[PDB]
Amino acid sequence: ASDEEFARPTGQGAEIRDDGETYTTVAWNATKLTEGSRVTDEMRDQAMV
Amino acid sequence: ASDEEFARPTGQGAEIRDDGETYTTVAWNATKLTEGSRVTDEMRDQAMV
Ligand SMILES: [Mg+2]
Ligand SMILES: [Mg+2]
Ligand SMILES: [Mg+2]
Repeated sequence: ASDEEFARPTGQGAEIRDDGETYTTVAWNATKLTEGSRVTDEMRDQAMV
Repeated sequence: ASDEEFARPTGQGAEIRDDGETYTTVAWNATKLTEGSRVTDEMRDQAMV
């Protein structure tokens, strides 16, 4: 969203004027982070941990 | 079928190699064994047996 502004000093019976929210955007591009580990079956079985 | 073999001493994490059951045949080829005998009608009549 656009930064906040201030409402306007207005006469009685006078038109309420427009200062609408103007918009922009920021892009995301999510990078894949990966880590693996390999263990032998013998190691997986024998570990105390 | 092929003969039994001995399983292979292997490292950990190493590929288990293929030595699958292997097959052959022995082909039979049945050979016609034949035997003939001929006798005349006079021989057949005159013989005691
Ligand atoms: Mg007007
Ligand atoms: Mg403005
Ligand atoms: Mg073999």
